[PDB]
Amino acid sequence: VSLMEKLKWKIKCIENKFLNYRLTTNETVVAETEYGKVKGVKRLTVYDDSYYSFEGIPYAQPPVGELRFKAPQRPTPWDGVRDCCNHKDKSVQVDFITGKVCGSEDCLYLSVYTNNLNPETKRPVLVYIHGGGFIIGENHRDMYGPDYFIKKDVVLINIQYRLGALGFLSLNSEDLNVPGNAGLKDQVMALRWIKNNCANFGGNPDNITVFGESAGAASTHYMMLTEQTRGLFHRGILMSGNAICPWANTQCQHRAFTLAKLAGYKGEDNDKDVLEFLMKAKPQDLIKLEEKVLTLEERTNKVMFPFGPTVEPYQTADCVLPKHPREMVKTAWGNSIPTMMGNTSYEGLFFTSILKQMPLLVKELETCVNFVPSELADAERTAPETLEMGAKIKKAHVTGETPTADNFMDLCSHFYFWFPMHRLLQLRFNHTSGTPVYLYRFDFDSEDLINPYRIMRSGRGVKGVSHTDELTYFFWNQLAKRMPKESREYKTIERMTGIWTQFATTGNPYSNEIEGMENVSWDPIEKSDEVYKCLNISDELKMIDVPEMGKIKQWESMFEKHRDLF
Repeated sequence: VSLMEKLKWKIKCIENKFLNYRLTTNETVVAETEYGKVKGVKRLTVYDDSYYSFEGIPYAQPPVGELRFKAPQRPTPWDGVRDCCNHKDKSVQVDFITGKVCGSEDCLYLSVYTNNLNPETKRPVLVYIHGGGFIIGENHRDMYGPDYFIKKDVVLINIQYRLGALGFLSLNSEDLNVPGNAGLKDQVMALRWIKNNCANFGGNPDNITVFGESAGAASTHYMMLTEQTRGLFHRGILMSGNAICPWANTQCQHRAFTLAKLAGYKGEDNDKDVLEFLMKAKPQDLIKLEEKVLTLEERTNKVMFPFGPTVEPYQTADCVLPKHPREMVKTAWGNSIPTMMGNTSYEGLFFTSILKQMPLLVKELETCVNFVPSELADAERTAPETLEMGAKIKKAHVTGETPTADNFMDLCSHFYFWFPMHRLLQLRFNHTSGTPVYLYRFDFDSEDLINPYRIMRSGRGVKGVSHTDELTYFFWNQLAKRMPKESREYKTIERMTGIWTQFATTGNPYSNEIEGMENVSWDPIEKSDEVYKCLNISDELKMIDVPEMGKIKQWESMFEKHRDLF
């Protein structure tokens, strides 16, 4: 990231702190938890609303020392009143703005917000799980501010969880108790906390909605797939992602050794000795080097992250992923709760930045063999069957004689988001009670209100609705500003938070009290649908056939001779 966005972000960081001191009140309050009393504070928004803020509620023991890479344990309760008037630190990670490592291993907290601690009725509880490829992200209000949602009468909760190698290391040897998915296990224990404690904050424990975007969406899906969380919540929203996205799991059991060696490990490749080194390494050295773990072959086969969710090698007490996600969908309790899913209109536009550094990537569309699903493609991507599959992809996205950046970014939308959604819907249909799934398509383009991810994708002055452009209309961030209430941006906040809260409440996203929705007939997807219908969200709201549907069926034809793997 540029020296200009660094000084610029530095200033907004200093502005956000003064604004945050400014928007604080003297009205502390205490609430009950099953671990003891917590002290919150009331806060202000740039729209002159106000909410109670409880930050830094621990939902697990700090996962330091001997707990590093291990499943989380419950935290130690306290007498007295714990201070929750400030945020704790985020998970150790690479700051995308600076490039430096920031954060702390003491990161397992959650934040609770609401405009009213004593509602006259129990409220819907919304749990947000942030994205960031499982390697970055946080529940800090400079990035995920509750200011828009607290206009509604809900209880909003933002959780953190272990990221990167600290969150997702995995070792084969059963004696060392590092099966993997530690970060996912964190989310589970947070969900357990939210179930037993939301009532103390005016929340309805029997009406809980979990949602997230990108990695947060995959997380949400995992929380819907695993037995560990059965009946913990009652609605799910999958925003630009799920667990069968190709970036949302990896077998990384061999990569611990590599990481060890990058960090200066001396010795042999056995798990025990690898583990002992990594257990005493400085946290910020491990995280800084994660970028270098993937081999060139792996990057070639489109493996995005060295460490992430994984099929655990053996089953222990807190096992989350005992089988590949496709297999888990077949028994998943989550198939039987109301579900919303969606994407933006130009997902792949996010990859503008990446292309700018590697223009050679565009030549991959000359045969597109690199984007053939890995389970179907061959090691070297050279088999005649793989060139065939690559050609089907190519027909779907290369518009002219030579591929362009736009073809590439268009392909990415499908590789990373639309094709996986399609595969999931069809799989879910064969294994479900018949609970509705609703689709949306976020198609609202604006440059007048933005979020920090746009700094990273280099989305400055770039038309089209990229992956993460929707977050801006859900959460406040330190780059936002008060918008006139009649502006198209303000209306979109209202609509977006309106639909999400309506869905959270009833398991049905339609409301006539939401402006723009008066002609809308939002029907769920049926198994007998050849064509998906989605609510398309732009300046106006309109039910349409998913425009990506033809290209989606094209990708599906790659599985003509391998229908069992679809």
